[PDB]
Amino acid sequence: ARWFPKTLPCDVTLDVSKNHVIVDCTDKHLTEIPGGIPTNTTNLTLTINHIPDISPASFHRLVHLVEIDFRCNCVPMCPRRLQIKPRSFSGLTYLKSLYLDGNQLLEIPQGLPPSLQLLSLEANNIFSIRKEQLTELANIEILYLGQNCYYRNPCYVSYSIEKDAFLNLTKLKVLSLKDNNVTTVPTVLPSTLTELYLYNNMIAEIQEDDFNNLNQLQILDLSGNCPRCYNAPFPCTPCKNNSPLQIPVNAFDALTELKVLRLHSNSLQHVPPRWFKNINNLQELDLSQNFLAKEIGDAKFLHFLPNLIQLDLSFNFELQVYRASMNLSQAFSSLKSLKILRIRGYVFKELKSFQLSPLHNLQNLEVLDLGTNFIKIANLSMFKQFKRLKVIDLSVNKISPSGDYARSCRFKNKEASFTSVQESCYKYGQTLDLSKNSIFFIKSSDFQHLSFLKCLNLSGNLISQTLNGSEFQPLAELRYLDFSNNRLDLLHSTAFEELRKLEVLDISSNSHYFQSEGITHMLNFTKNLKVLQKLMMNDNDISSSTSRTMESESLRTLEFRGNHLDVLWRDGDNRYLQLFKNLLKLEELDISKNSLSFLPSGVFDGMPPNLKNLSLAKNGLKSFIWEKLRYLKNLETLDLSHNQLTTVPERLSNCSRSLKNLILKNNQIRSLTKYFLQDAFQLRYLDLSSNKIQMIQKTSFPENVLNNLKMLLLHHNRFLCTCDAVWFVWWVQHTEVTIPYLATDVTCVGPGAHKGQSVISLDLYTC
Amino acid sequence: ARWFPKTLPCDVTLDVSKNHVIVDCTDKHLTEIPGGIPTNTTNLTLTINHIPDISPASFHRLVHLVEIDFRCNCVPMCPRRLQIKPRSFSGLTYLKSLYLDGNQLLEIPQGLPPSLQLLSLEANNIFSIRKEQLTELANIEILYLGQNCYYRNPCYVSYSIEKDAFLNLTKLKVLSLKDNNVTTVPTVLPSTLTELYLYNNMIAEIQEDDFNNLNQLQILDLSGNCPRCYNAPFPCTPCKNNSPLQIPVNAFDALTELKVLRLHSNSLQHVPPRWFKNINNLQELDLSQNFLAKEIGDAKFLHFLPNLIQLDLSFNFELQVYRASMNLSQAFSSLKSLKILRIRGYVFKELKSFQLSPLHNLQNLEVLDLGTNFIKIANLSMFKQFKRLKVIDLSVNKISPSGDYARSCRFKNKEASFTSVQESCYKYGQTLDLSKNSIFFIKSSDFQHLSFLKCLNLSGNLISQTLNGSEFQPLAELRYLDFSNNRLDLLHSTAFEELRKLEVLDISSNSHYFQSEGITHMLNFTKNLKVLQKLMMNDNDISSSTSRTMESESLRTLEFRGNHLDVLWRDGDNRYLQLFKNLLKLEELDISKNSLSFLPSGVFDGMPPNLKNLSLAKNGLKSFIWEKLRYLKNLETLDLSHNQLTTVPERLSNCSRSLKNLILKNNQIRSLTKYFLQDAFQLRYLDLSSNKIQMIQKTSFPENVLNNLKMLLLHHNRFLCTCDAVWFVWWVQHTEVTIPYLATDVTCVGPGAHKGQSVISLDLYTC
Ligand SMILES: *[C@@H]1O[C@H](CO)[C@@H](O[C@@H]2O[C@H](CO)[C@@H](O[C@@H]3O[C@H](CO[C@H]4O[C@H](CO)[C@@H](O)[C@H](O)[C@@H]4O)[C@@H](O)[C@H](O)[C@@H]3O)[C@H](O)[C@H]2NC(C)=O)[C@H](O)[C@H]1NC(C)=O
Ligand SMILES: *[C@@H]1O[C@H](CO)[C@@H](O[C@@H]2O[C@H](CO)[C@@H](O[C@@H]3O[C@H](CO[C@H]4O[C@H](CO)[C@@H](O)[C@H](O)[C@@H]4O)[C@@H](O)[C@H](O)[C@@H]3O)[C@H](O)[C@H]2NC(C)=O)[C@H](O)[C@H]1NC(C)=O
Ligand SMILES: *[C@@H]1O[C@H](CO)[C@@H](O[C@@H]2O[C@H](CO)[C@@H](O[C@@H]3O[C@H](CO)[C@@H](O)[C@H](O)[C@@H]3O)[C@H](O)[C@H]2NC(C)=O)[C@H](O)[C@H]1NC(C)=O
Ligand SMILES: *[C@@H]1O[C@H](CO)[C@@H](O[C@@H]2O[C@H](CO)[C@@H](O[C@@H]3O[C@H](CO)[C@@H](O)[C@H](O)[C@@H]3O)[C@H](O)[C@H]2NC(C)=O)[C@H](O)[C@H]1NC(C)=O
Ligand SMILES: *[C@@H]1O[C@H](CO)[C@@H](O[C@@H]2O[C@H](CO)[C@@H](O[C@@H]3O[C@H](CO)[C@@H](O)[C@H](O)[C@@H]3O)[C@H](O)[C@H]2NC(C)=O)[C@H](O)[C@H]1NC(C)=O
Ligand SMILES: *[C@@H]1O[C@H](CO)[C@@H](O[C@@H]2O[C@H](CO)[C@@H](O[C@@H]3O[C@H](CO)[C@@H](O)[C@H](O)[C@@H]3O)[C@H](O)[C@H]2NC(C)=O)[C@H](O)[C@H]1NC(C)=O
Ligand SMILES: *[C@@H]1O[C@H](CO)[C@@H](O[C@@H]2O[C@H](CO)[C@@H](O)[C@H](O)[C@H]2NC(C)=O)[C@H](O)[C@H]1NC(C)=O
Ligand SMILES: *[C@@H]1O[C@H](CO)[C@@H](O[C@@H]2O[C@H](CO)[C@@H](O)[C@H](O)[C@H]2NC(C)=O)[C@H](O)[C@H]1NC(C)=O
Ligand SMILES: *[C@@H]1O[C@H](CO)[C@@H](O[C@@H]2O[C@H](CO)[C@@H](O)[C@H](O)[C@H]2NC(C)=O)[C@H](O)[C@H]1NC(C)=O
Ligand SMILES: *[C@@H]1O[C@H](CO)[C@@H](O[C@@H]2O[C@H](CO)[C@@H](O)[C@H](O)[C@H]2NC(C)=O)[C@H](O)[C@H]1NC(C)=O
Ligand SMILES: *[C@@H]1O[C@H](CO)[C@@H](O[C@@H]2O[C@H](CO)[C@@H](O)[C@H](O)[C@H]2NC(C)=O)[C@H](O)[C@H]1NC(C)=O
Ligand SMILES: *[C@@H]1O[C@H](CO)[C@@H](O[C@@H]2O[C@H](CO)[C@@H](O)[C@H](O)[C@H]2NC(C)=O)[C@H](O)[C@H]1NC(C)=O
Ligand SMILES: *[C@@H]1O[C@H](CO)[C@@H](O[C@@H]2O[C@H](CO)[C@@H](O)[C@H](O)[C@H]2NC(C)=O)[C@H](O)[C@H]1NC(C)=O
Ligand SMILES: *[C@@H]1O[C@H](CO)[C@@H](O)[C@H](O)[C@H]1NC(C)=O
Ligand SMILES: *[C@@H]1O[C@H](CO)[C@@H](O)[C@H](O)[C@H]1NC(C)=O
Ligand SMILES: *[C@@H]1O[C@H](CO)[C@@H](O)[C@H](O)[C@H]1NC(C)=O
Ligand SMILES: *[C@@H]1O[C@H](CO)[C@@H](O)[C@H](O)[C@H]1NC(C)=O
Repeated sequence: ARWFPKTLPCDVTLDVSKNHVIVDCTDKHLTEIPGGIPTNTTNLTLTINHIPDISPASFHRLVHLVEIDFRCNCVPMCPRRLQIKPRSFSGLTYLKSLYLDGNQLLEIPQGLPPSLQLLSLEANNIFSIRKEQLTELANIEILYLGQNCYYRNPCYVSYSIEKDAFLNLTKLKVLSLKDNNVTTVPTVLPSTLTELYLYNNMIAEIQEDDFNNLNQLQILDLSGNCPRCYNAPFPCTPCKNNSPLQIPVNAFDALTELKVLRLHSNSLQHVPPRWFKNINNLQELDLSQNFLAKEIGDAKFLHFLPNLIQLDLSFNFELQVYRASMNLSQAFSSLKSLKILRIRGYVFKELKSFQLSPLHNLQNLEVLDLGTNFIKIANLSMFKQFKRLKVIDLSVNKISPSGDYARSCRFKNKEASFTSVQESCYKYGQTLDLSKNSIFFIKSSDFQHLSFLKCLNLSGNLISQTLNGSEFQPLAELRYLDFSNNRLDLLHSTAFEELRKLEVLDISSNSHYFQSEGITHMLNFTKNLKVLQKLMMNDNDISSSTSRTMESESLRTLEFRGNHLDVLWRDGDNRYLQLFKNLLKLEELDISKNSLSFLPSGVFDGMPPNLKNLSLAKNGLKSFIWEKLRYLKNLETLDLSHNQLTTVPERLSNCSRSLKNLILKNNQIRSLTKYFLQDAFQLRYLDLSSNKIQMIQKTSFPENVLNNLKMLLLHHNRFLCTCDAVWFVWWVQHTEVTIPYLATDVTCVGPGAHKGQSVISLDLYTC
Repeated sequence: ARWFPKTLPCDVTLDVSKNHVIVDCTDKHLTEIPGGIPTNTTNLTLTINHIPDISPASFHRLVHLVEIDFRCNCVPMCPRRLQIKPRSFSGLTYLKSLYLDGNQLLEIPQGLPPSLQLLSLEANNIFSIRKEQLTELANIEILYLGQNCYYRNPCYVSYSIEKDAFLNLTKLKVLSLKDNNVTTVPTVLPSTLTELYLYNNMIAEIQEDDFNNLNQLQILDLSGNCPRCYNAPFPCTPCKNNSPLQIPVNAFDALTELKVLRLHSNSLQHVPPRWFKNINNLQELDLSQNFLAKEIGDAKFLHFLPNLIQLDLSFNFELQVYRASMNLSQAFSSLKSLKILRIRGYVFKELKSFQLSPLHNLQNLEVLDLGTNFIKIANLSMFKQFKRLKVIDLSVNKISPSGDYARSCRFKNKEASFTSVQESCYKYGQTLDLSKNSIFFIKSSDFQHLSFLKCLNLSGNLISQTLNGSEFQPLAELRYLDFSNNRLDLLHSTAFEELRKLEVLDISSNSHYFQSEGITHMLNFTKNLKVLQKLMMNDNDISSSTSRTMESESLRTLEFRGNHLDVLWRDGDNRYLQLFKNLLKLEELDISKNSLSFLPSGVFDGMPPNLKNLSLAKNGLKSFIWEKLRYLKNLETLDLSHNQLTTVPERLSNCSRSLKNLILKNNQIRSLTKYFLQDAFQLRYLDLSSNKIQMIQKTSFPENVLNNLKMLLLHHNRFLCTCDAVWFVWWVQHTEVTIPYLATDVTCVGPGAHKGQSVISLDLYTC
């Protein structure tokens, strides 16, 4: 509630349906908590700042607070550790969540309210755990005590937990003890635990009664214990004699609701089937970064996982061993519900069709990861049986053509699963990611029996070929093709002619052949592509073009950034003025970073009629004309950021009748016209931040136009706060226009003592 | 003769034994020829400048000139073409050589003296050749008329040569017609020709009487005629139907003294043995960039080349064809005198031992080039039979470990053979250049049967390994090892321990594992290397080191540039002060680009006692102490160029008693001490160029010290030419100290009209 604030430099978000008020003071360099904080707020954000300590009077009048964040308030360049006065949190009866990460605390704070449900104490100096200060946390549910003693934040003392310290926490559900130098599992954990995170510790042995009472556990993590330290870019200590993490056969017996089990980087050598005897509902299993190269050939334990969804076996290669072929056990056919399989780091020479026979009967298999394996010989025709597969990974391996602040400072989710990189080519269907491979020329015979491929990635292969319309012949149903970081010779206009169903084409980073001058550059090759929608050819350094115009009856998006359009539009050269005129359906243009010092008169007349998104960022426009914008009758998102413009148009209404997203970020504008926004009711977005503007007059910024503006930025510039802008001073602190960084970035240059003064916090009584 | 010049801005070199005086005015921006040119000079250099034309009075008083250079005086940003007045060269009776390249001349200049022997007319607009203006050149010997009409300098007209134009040039020996758009060989060439250069032309057919009278010819070039235009980064026009260069069988019949024959890039398909029937003394043969992939398997023509020395067969791959193996004909055994063989661009999958059987009996074979072939499988043990070989090339191909201005503006030599890149590893003996390969880990078994290798290059392989002293076991006689552009983990001090005879070790560009902090960095691994002489570990970004000191009893050169020595020598950290103290035999140090803002007191005490070459360039030394140089009793080549120093030492004699090569290039020094060079008789080299110095006093630059100075640089700085430096003005134009760029780079800032005035050309009479 309270809606209208007074001088708070933090953003305020209101949710009437959820009855939640959010105050975000992230990255504000506040030495102390500002005054005037509303009593109706619920979430308080107090991240990285210069707060010396916490006083009980800080939250004296705040009783509706349910979330307090204090993450990374002092990262070890920082003063002494934060001190918490006694009874500093007892007044918050409605508190439910509290974050105290990165505060260099020595002991667990006391006096916490009994209504607390979440507590985070990561990146602290708490290496001792006793029941006395845990008695007050009898109603807690989620506890985060990780990252207290490890290589980044050392304490030189092993973690000490007294007996039955967590036993009385009946409401505990999630416990995290990662990177805490823990040696022994803290028995006895409460029976209501669901997620246990003991990874990245120094645990060497597991007792048979360690998880005897945990029956509702769902997520168990035991990574980093006795890890594989070979070629490790971080300080890790192998266990002795290379010994593996000793886990008894009858260890996971009481676990019946377990769903996620992570054993990554444990130096394991054998996986007994007795482990998975009781856990029948296991879904995700991680066994990466181990020494299970021989176990994969046997994989006897896979017979007890009928409901497995994810299986990770990455980076299990043997030292000084180069396998001739991948040895997949026949027990892999028992994974009926398997969906994702990763066999990276299993470096081997040749991949054959019969080696993937166990995976032929997996109906639910979607993702098959095989990258980073240095596969030399691989017949691509063997993938014709994997039509149901969604993503096939053929990454940095060497397949060739066939011959004849800290972590806790952000990410409030804390313990979260590894989110897979969702590439733009996955949504189009079947994907064959052949990027960064040893393919140097394309043959139509290699891609045979692959008519079902809806996507193909060939970035980084460094292919030097002159396509003429016969290489991608079998790829009849291909819709997305990536050809970035290659050497494409556009000597013929029939390139990509046989790709009848192609929609998105990427030929970026092909600067090699485009940099040469005098050779033919057929830029009209898009005419044959009937259903092409997006074309990305940026960072190509295109300086000359044999074709006068580019023709495409369906192209909608064209990226032409990082090229040389100044030479194409050189003074006295009108050949390439109407280069984009024939693109009838084009709606978005990205001609940026083209070293365009000036725009010759006539380019706007040659622009496509349906242009809607024009960008000219980082171009260095010394003088950009404005009267020529009348030709574009559909422009709505003109962008001129990071340019060297110096004059705004006399009347924006006379220039464009549909512009609504004007952007002039990081420009050099000292003053605006006296009728800059006169009768321009169609505008909704305006940006003038990072400029050299001095003052704004009333006649240039009418309130009628400003009422409908969704966003307006005037921060990080050189405004002068004298008695000549009393109207601006009154309006900036009395309007509802969303102006971000109104009290943190925009300051006053002068005069004199007014250096660094907040404009919204200005009151010139003598004016 | 004449020894002492007056105001010439060109360097003068005297050779009394050869009676030759050399005047070099290269890159001087002289609008007109300067006055006071000596009449005794012999070689005149008048390269790229702003000379409008040539007048007969330019060489009126010069009669001893024997060489005039006018290369690239107007490169097409340039005014109208250079005009030569009639009878502008008839007064030079002793002229023998004349260069007129890059002058945009339309016709051959007339009035040349009959004593001329060399004439260069490259990069001109002369596309017509007639006997009338060639009559005056009856005594010429070397003619250069190439680069007159091609893609860089087009003329849109085919070259026209009248019948028997060169017939009467009886003294002609070398003729060049490269890149001249020539269609037909200009019959009839004189019988005294020795070198003919008709390459890079549009010749489509060769007549049987084309070389009927050439019996003394030695070098013949026919490249570029009907070239292989596939993947060509330059504008080339394939001949029709791909047709090859039609050469009759009885074409090279009259040639008996021919030694070099170049047929590179001719689209040849078959090489009949009839061509080499008469030429028995052929030494170098070039057949690269052709379609002779099938001919290599036959190679029937190789039986007629018993004295062949060089054979080039690079880039003869077939389009859309990936050969399974290299097919070398058995006729290669007939090349008894073969020394260099290049089989690049013959892309094939696997290389076997039996495929190199024809080369097993070549006793004189030294270089075997096989790079850029994409070889996948290659057993390195098959090279044990090639012990007599000097260089073995295993370049960018994908071998993996075994499994289980213009051109004429410079280069006065003009037509010169392609000089092979002499790498630093060739002088040490047998070389196995395995750079840029697909090797990702090193095994001792792979390098078996290779004990004869004296050099090994492994740069760019990107190997991530933690060597412990067992990988390079069979390489007992290795003396040079290159490990640049890799990922070396120095977790053990026993690395490279088994390389008992290693002398030079290069571990540069290994920044990956050295950038990480907290892991062990054993920098004392050089202790085991008993005979190590040079160690290059630059560009490694070394910021921490587990070892306190580096020990080596034989190391002499150490390159430590592009690292992080500021953190190692951080204030309050004296652990790594004596890092190089134990290097007793060290004599050269290259600690540069280390971001050293300042040198902590004590590093000079920890320097090796035998240090002789210290470099601190591009370090940013804000304040470099000088009194500590007394510790180094053997310093002679101190370098502080490209630094941010601001004060010179009070007395250089008190600082160092042996410094003789002080360098302070690109520094920021405004003034020198009044006793900078007092009693410093041991100095021989001094550099203060590119500084902000204002004036030099007499008491700081005594003539006694300046007499023995070999070189002294004071150019490109901010000297002030007022009446306060009359002694400097008198001395700079009255001393014999070698000061380069005395009249071209060093100018006067002021005062007023004295902007840009030459210091050596100053005469203040009013002073
Ligand atoms: C202001 O503070 C409030 C508390 O003081 C915040 O309310 C919290 O909002 C989160 C959601 O953002 C709730 O989390 C719930 O989690 C359960 C369990 O899901 C678990 O598993 C999923 C994966 O399947 C995982 O993503 C979750 O993080 C959990 O680990 C869900 O079923 C719920 O739908 C919900 O996501 C908290 O319970 C809730 N706290 C309280 C006390 O209600 C609020 O988000 C804050 N607002 C801002 C803007 O920061
Ligand atoms: C000043 O001008 C003088 C002429 O006006 C220059 O004298 C010339 O010097 C060059 C050497 O630099 C002489 O070239 C001779 O070439 C023959 C033939 O060798 C040929 O083959 C070799 C490869 O084996 C090749 O490198 C050569 O270039 C030749 O193609 C050699 O046998 C000789 O030793 C010598 O190298 C000229 O003959 C000579 N000209 C005259 C008229 O004597 C002088 O070099 C100029 N000085 C400067 C500093 O520019
Ligand atoms: C995680 O906990 C273990 C507990 O053992 C820590 O190991 C201990 O580390 C300290 C600090 O390096 C060692 O103290 C050392 O003692 C030697 C004398 O023996 C002294 O010369 C050193 O200067 C140092 O004070 C201690 O010995 C060692 N414990 C054992 C059993 O070896 C480890 O450091 C902790 N990890 C982190 C990141 O804090
Ligand atoms: C085809 O495969 C290539 C290589 O596998 C993909 O290129 C890679 O794409 C990812 C995601 O866009 C890039 O990651 C990003 O890197 C930047 C730094 O450049 C970082 O700031 C981002 O946060 C993100 O991590 C990755 O750099 C890029 N690799 C290269 C060499 O460009 C490409 O996206 C694939 N194409 C399709 C259509 O899937
Ligand atoms: C090397 O010599 C050949 C000699 O044939 C040159 O080919 C000629 O090039 C000119 C200029 O491009 C061509 O003239 C053209 O004529 C057409 C009408 O046919 C006109 O529309 C063009 O605007 C142009 O004026 C000429 O036809 C052509 N000769 C032949 C037989 O095709 C070639 O240009 C020369 N190369 C260089 C680098 O100068
Ligand atoms: C081992 O093999 C590698 C690669 O074959 C050699 O590196 C290459 O060395 C050459 C000659 O020093 C470099 O050429 C130079 O390039 C610079 C530009 O970087 C240019 O300014 C010079 O004029 C010259 O052309 C080449 O760049 C370099 N390649 C790489 C990737 O670094 C290496 O020298 C070999 N080592 C030994 C001991 O022979
Ligand atoms: C694939 O892995 C399996 C399991 O490790 C291998 O089968 C074992 O092979 C060894 C060596 O011959 C025998 O001693 C074992 O008795 C075999 N066990 C079983 C269950 O068969 C198999 O040889 C591997 N195949 C390849 C090609 O490496
Ligand atoms: C990759 O596998 C496919 C199919 O298994 C091979 O295609 C065969 O090609 C030959 C010659 O073109 C035909 O005679 C066969 O009938 C094809 N097989 C089938 C099942 O139709 C292809 O040759 C393999 N690639 C390589 C390099 O061996
Ligand atoms: C596209 O390029 C391919 C590759 O050169 C052409 O295929 C060749 O065509 C020629 C002329 O008909 C034949 O002599 C070759 O035998 C063909 N090679 C192969 C491997 O088939 C193809 O004709 C070109 N297509 C177009 C339309 O230019
Ligand atoms: C793309 O434009 C080029 C010209 O820039 C077109 O090439 C011309 O094609 C016609 C028709 O065969 C020829 O008569 C001309 O001689 C060609 N000119 C050049 C310079 O090659 C090409 O056809 C166009 N392609 C498309 C698909 O429109
Ligand atoms: C290596 O090259 C030789 C010469 O081209 C090949 O020998 C020819 O092979 C063809 C095809 O079998 C025959 O028609 C010719 O009669 C052969 N000529 C001679 C002189 O033998 C040979 O087959 C090639 N070998 C390989 C492995 O490619
Ligand atoms: C590369 O060639 C060498 C020699 O030709 C092979 O060395 C053989 O190795 C086996 C097993 O170690 C021995 O039984 C043989 O006696 C060796 N040959 C000789 C001549 O001594 C080596 O195996 C080959 N590499 C590969 C990958 O096959
Ligand atoms: C290089 O220096 C390291 C120390 O920085 C040496 O390692 C020590 O070796 C001794 C002898 O075995 C051990 O007692 C120490 O515990 C080691 N210290 C560490 C930190 O590992 C190493 O031996 C030196 N190597 C050489 C060749 O002198
Ligand atoms: C124009 O591009 C911007 C880029 O952020 C996008 O937000 C906007 O929706 C686009 N407008 C149209 C009409 O596509
Ligand atoms: C500017 O706008 C006014 C008012 O609509 C109009 O009268 C005038 O013609 C316009 N001028 C230009 C150059 O568009
Ligand atoms: C010191 O290094 C320079 C680098 O050019 C070299 O010229 C000089 O000979 C070296 N001096 C000694 C004594 O090696
Ligand atoms: C400087 O040199 C003079 C003369 O040799 C000597 O007397 C004096 O002690 C020296 N001072 C220093 C600091 O070296």
